[PDB]
Amino acid sequence: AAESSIQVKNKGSIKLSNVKSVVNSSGKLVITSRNTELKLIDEFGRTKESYKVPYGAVLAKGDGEQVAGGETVANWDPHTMPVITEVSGFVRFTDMIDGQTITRQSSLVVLDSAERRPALKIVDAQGNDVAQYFLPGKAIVQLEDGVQISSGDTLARIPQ
Amino acid sequence: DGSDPYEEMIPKWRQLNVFEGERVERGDVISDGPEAPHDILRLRGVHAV
Repeated sequence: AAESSIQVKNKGSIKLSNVKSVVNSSGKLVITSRNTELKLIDEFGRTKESYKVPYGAVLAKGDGEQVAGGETVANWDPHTMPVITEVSGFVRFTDMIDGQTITRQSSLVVLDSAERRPALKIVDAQGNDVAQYFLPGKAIVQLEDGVQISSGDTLARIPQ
Repeated sequence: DGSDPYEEMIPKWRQLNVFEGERVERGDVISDGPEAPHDILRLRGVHAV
């Protein structure tokens, strides 16, 4: 199934555990921990649903909220795992080569390991130093330098 | 891990799940895929297998 939405059969309050709270561009939170699970409590301690949550997921309703059921409680990309930004502001791109590590689709690829992955931290405002950014194979960043991106935001990574 | 680094080699044909450190504990899934009962007993314990 291509749908990444999670449905809830019965009105049980979500009990999220073993998760990492990271502030995103909105009121929702993004989990950076690979191992996550969901538990539902409605009137007793017995659980009803478990499911699973991958890294970089965005929850629709906050933890401990009595969801009425039948509505999505967490949303994530079924094809890509986003990487959040620990520092909010402009992104510093190091060793950007045009014609070899740039692929027009602005949305441009970062670098290719076979063709050659510089690591740099996100700038505070314009170019201040404040975090290691890893660029695997076929990794593409659609935001340019000076974009002033906020924390918890990620573009398409384009997994190989 | 404080002392005695663990030496492991990945044939690069399989992706790495945890890019950063994140304080990976023993028994964590470094690479996705089915796991053998042999590895479960050695690390996760006799009860887990």
